Amino acid sequence: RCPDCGSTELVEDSHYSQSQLVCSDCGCVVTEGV
Amino acid sequence: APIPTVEEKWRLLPAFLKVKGLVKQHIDSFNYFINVEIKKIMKANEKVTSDADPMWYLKYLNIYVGLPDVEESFNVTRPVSPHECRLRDMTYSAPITVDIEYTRGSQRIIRNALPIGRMPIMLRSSNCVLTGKTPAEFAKLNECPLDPGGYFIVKGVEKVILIQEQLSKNRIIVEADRKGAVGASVTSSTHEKKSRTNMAVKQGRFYLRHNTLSEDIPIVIIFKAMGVESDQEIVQMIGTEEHVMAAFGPSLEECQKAQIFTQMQALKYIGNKVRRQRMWGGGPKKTKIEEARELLASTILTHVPVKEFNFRAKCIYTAVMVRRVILAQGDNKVDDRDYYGNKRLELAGQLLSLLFEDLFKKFNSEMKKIADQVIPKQRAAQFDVVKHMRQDQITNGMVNAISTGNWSLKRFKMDRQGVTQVLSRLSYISALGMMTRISSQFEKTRKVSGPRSLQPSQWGMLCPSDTPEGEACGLVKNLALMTHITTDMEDGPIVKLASNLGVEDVNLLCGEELSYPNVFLVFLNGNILGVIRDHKKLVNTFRLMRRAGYINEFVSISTNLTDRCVYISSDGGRLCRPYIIVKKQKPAVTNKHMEELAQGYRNFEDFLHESLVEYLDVNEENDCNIALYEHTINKDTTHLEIEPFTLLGVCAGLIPYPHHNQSPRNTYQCAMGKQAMGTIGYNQRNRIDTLMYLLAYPQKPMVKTKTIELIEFEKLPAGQNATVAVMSYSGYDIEDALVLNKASLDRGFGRCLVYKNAKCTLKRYTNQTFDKVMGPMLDAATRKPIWRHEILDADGICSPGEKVENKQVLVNKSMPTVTQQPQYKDVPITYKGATDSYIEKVMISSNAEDAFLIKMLLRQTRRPEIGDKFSSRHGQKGVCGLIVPQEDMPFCDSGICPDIIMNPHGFPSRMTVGKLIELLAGKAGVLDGRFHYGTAFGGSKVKDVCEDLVRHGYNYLGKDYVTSGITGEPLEAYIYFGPVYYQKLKHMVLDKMHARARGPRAVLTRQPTEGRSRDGGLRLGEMERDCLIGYGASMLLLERLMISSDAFEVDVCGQCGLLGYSGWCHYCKSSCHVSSLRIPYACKLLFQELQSMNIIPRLKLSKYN
Amino acid sequence: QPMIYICGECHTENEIKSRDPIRCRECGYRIMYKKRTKRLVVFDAR
Amino acid sequence: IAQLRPGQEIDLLMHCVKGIGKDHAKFSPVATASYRLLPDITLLEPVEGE
Amino acid sequence: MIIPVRCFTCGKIVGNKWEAYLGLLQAEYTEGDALDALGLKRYCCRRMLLAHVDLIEKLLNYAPL
Amino acid sequence: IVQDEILAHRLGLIPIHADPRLFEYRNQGDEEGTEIDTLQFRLQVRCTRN
RNA sequence: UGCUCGC
Ligand SMILES: Nc1nc2c(ncn2[C@@H]2O[C@H](COP(=O)(O)OP(=O)(O)OP(=O)(O)O)[C@@H](O)[C@H]2O)c(=O)[nH]1
Ligand SMILES: Nc1ncnc2c1ncn2[C@@H]1O[C@H](COP(=O)(O)OP(=O)(O)OP(=O)(O)O)C[C@H]1O
Ligand SMILES: [Mg+2]
Ligand SMILES: [Zn+2]
Ligand SMILES: [Zn+2]
Ligand SMILES: [Zn+2]
Repeated sequence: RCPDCGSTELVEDSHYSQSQLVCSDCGCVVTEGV
Repeated sequence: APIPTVEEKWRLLPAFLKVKGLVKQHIDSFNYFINVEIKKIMKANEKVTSDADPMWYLKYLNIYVGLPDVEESFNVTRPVSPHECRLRDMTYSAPITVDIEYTRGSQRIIRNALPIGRMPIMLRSSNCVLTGKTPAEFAKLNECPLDPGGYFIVKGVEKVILIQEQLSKNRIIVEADRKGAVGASVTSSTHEKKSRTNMAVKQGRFYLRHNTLSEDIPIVIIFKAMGVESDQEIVQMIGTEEHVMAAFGPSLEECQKAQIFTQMQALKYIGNKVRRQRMWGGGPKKTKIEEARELLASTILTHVPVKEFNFRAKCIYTAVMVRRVILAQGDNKVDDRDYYGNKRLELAGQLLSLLFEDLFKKFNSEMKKIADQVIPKQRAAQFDVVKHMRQDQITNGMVNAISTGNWSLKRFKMDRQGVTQVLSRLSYISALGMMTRISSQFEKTRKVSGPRSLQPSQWGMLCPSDTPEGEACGLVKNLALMTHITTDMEDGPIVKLASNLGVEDVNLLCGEELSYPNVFLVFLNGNILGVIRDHKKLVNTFRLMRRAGYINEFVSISTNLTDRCVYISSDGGRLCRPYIIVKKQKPAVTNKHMEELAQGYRNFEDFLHESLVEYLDVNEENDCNIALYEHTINKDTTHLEIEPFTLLGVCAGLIPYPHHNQSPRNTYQCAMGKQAMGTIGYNQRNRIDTLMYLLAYPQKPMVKTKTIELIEFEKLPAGQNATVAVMSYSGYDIEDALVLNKASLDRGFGRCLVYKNAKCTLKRYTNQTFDKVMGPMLDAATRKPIWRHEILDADGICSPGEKVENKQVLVNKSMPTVTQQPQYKDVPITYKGATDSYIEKVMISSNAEDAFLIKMLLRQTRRPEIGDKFSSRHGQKGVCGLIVPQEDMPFCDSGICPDIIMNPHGFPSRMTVGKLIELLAGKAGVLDGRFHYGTAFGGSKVKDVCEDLVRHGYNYLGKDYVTSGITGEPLEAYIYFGPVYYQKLKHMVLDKMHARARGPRAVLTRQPTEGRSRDGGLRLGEMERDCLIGYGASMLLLERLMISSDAFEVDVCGQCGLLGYSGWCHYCKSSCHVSSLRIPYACKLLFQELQSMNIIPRLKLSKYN
Repeated sequence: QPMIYICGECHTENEIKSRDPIRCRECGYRIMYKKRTKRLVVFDAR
Repeated sequence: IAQLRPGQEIDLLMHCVKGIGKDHAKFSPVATASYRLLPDITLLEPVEGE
Repeated sequence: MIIPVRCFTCGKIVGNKWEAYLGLLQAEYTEGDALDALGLKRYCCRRMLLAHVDLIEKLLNYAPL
Repeated sequence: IVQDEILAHRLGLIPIHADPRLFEYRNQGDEEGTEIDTLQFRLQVRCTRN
């Protein structure tokens, strides 16, 4: 779940060679860096 | 009265290319290996038997390699084309079978066809399916007719075995040591052992050093041990010159100091200096003198043979060596290693022969071990080798040695690397030039700068200009256009003719005759063949007999007057070059012979047989007189050069008018043409490689060399002719840059295609589960596949014809996690790419292991832009600095606007007059509809193209009246317009563009990864740190090397000075003195590694105040 | 669902399902390409 | 436009719109539109003979 | 691969004059007189037609068909 | 055998005899095209053995 | 790890 809005729309979207699991509703970066 | 000149003489070159030339070397070597050498290797190990249970044996009768086949079908073979092997990622090999006879239970059982291995078949060889085929049959097999071939196909990749270069064996080398002592060395190499024995003069006396002796011993003791005991005979053998005796005096005095005067005493002294090879198995039983005699007879000077413990030949050999050392100790006539007359070239044939011999010996040893282990204790069921003849041994050995490229022969103790290399498919010229490459034994790791020089011995044999620019400059070379590598001969008739020609036996006379001024020593492959008087008659008779045909045309004979030695070379690997024989100021080749050759009456073999053209070796041409042209022929001329432009190689042949340019320009042009973009072959569409570059509209050059016509480069061009105007425009072409026309690029100029391969495998594991591809995960909201799975077809595999974007799946691969219900996790093949790609084809194949191989060929159509590297076939590499519109381009009276504007300032510093000559010739040719020739040391002259220009109404110097497109006013100076053959290089700004966000880090050291494919970041090297220190920017250096790279926060205990975790010290079992601290992660790793090394760093922290 | 493929030498439309040995009728070739998609694709003349 | 073989097919639709040559060279209506100054050769002295 | 439609420098339509040029090669015309008869005055179109290699048929020989 | 992008590039260079004054510039976007500011050319060729 | 390259 997202820590800010509590939504479960956590998508793994790599933005310019940066792996990042981010919420799809409010855009809160859950996890980043691998 | 000028000497008549044969105009059609150059016609001798193509005929030579009909049977020999560029690619025939490796083909002939592989054919000789698979047809003759393999049978000899099998005969050498025809019988193998075990010591236990005698009267049992395994006898080989005859071995066959057969035609290439594939083991895909269940226990059935099938003919397979090389393109199919490329597609299926398998090897192109043929089953090595052999017929044998053995004894199972003392009853002879014979097998007529029993496979034992798989030999990878070289393309276009004798057994290859591609030979003897027509271009239509090549099209039926999906193979380019212009493909050079000669390369192996293993697991789908193309490997080429480079020609190895090494020093000649069994030759005395007189060289200076580190301390300046001029000593000698001889690496006697036989089929079994190679031993390098040296001789030094460290203390005015000659000591002989070998790896089998504990300490170097005086040479006089070895003389006394080898049969000759009288000192007078030794001195006579060394020489009768006063200075020779004066130099050898100390050795005689040192020998007389000891009590060594007989053969037994010397042998005992030698045996005292002999150390056992770490407790050799078996009772010695007083072998000291016997070991010494065996080392003298067999180990020392292996190439010099002793009939029956008769060291007369070995004594004469070491006496000649001592005499050479004495003579070299005066005038500094030190032999040089870079002299290519002492070089030997090993092709793929000899390497494959050694490898097959080693593998067969290992197989025989394994079979003997299995026999010894099975036969004496198993059962009354008689053991047979057929149940234990593993067929994967030789196959796996060959495959690994060809693919990995590292060769480890324990029987010969040879540990080589980089023998095989991946064939470069950048262009046809790239592969054609890489096929004729030659690596050096130096195996570059350091700055030798002694073989890297261009020696004059490379004349006619190796290309002087063609060399990789960089760290491999000078050690990686290319063969010339007209060259040949000799093979081994029988050496029988050579000895017979030498004995019949008056060569006195060395055993019949003492060594004093060796000191006579008129007596010349005759050698044979490093062995003393004998002595002779009036060596001119001997050399003339030997050359005439070789011309007649009774002696092989590749047997070389040379004379060294300084050492007075007649060398007769018949070993393989020597470089030879054809030359026209000149007798009494007139060449043997006339116009009538060339007319007959043109009409087809005769071939090059007829020229060889009729004593018209003969092969000369480097050592032989050292003594011969060669004339470049007919007008250069004088009274003292023995041979005539066929064609001077044959000096250059294949890559150098593309250079138009290379003699008008600078040598670094030619080298850079060869290096860039090896990377030139263009068509590969007629089967480039069905071909699927990991990276391919193609040109949209390739055009053949207007100024083409005869080498281009010979190599058929005009059928597969790698560039385009553009109307280049040499002028300065807008200041965007300051240093090597060029300005491109927007309208030209819009109409297809420079348009390129990049094909990439994406391969995936669905393999069956040990458990009965397989990788399966799921369908497109349709979105229930819209009843359509998601954006990621949009391009996938119904079977989960992307269909050709659509465009692929970044982070999109091509194959929806899911693999099981077990190896009760199977659990599949998704590992889809995502497409990493900055720009979009189009799928051209998807190939699905099935191997014998039920693994499905899927290959997608992605295509990208790219237009020239800012950053693309362009070449001009003259080493004038450039980058597109600006793309101006058509109206901004200057225009002539006819209305022609230039496509490429290049800077003139690049001409004076580089002196590329050849570029101007090529431009003028191309302009004349496009005006009169002709193709001018830029042949080296020839070609169309400037006067002819000037007349062609003045005839068509244009200026005789290329400079034309041009009006400026911007201001509309004429220019004060005329502009040099003309068509130039520009070639685009693979170096693109799109592939080289890189930008790094935070991104991933490495597990060991938390720093950005190395490469761009790994999404790495740029490294601040040591010199950058030095520059930042010199600038004094402490905060910038701290932010770069600590904050932005490997920043971390550790916990250090202020009591013990050790590293804690989560604000707690396990060492002191307390947390009051633990404090946080910023630190590079590499520094913490170093501290932990030092603590592991018992070097404990204790950190005493303190307040920042 | 009929999944169709094309042989490397016969060039005939062959329908094979999942987990089938890759082969083609009236021949023995084992190179099987996929047919071009039927979806509309837009290209730019630039 | 292209060359085909039996079995191959080319099916497409082409949408053409108005455009200027500055955007792309394919809109250029003129193949070669240029101008030159009119020459006027004059003889300083009367030249006769061969 | 195939003859380009537009000339790189000027832009004259040259793709339609390729096969006829081949006809002039099938006839007794040489290179220069054929290029003159085709109407190529400037040397850019002459270079375009003369230096072009017809690789489309060699590729169609390897086409699936 | 000709690539799709190369085919589109070759088709783009083909001139059209249409009068440009009777058409207008297509607005930004609007890939569907209208009667005023676009033209359609259908090219369907199926090669087969004689 | 190897090797071919790019300056
Ligand atoms: N023979 C061979 N050795 C390799 C290869 N890659 C790495 N090595 C060896 O591993 C060492 C370098 O390891 P790295 O390249 O850092 O391994 P890595 O890329 O971190 O491995 P991953 O974490 O799996 O990406 C070298 O000393 C090589 O001997 C390879 O492809 N072939
Ligand atoms: N091994 C290397 N180490 C450092 N810099 C290098 C190296 N190789 C190439 N470079 C870079 O390339 C530049 C070398 O070019 P330079 O030698 O001055 O001209 P060039 O290559 O001789 O060209 P010409 O042959 O004169 O046309 C300078 C350097 O920054
Ligand atoms: Mg540079
Ligand atoms: Zn502590
Ligand atoms: Zn078929
Ligand atoms: Zn033109």
